[PDB]
Amino acid sequence: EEQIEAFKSIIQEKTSNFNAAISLKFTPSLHG
Amino acid sequence: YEDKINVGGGLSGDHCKKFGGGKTERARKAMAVEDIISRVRGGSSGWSGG
Repeated sequence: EEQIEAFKSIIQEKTSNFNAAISLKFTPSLHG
Repeated sequence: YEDKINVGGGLSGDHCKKFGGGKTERARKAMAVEDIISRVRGGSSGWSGG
């Protein structure tokens, strides 16, 4: 009698985020 | 920050990682040996063998 078993399990996950917010308001009739 | 002139700034950072591993090994063995021997010097033509 001979018996052999082999199991394999691999899981991968990656997440990346990036934001960018910039505002400009110049008022020394002139407005921005 | 804003004073006499305006200055704008923005930054964001986010990182996520997930690793995984799974292993399973199973084995089974069995061995059995049975032998039977019978020698009879009875003295009958048929009954000794029987």
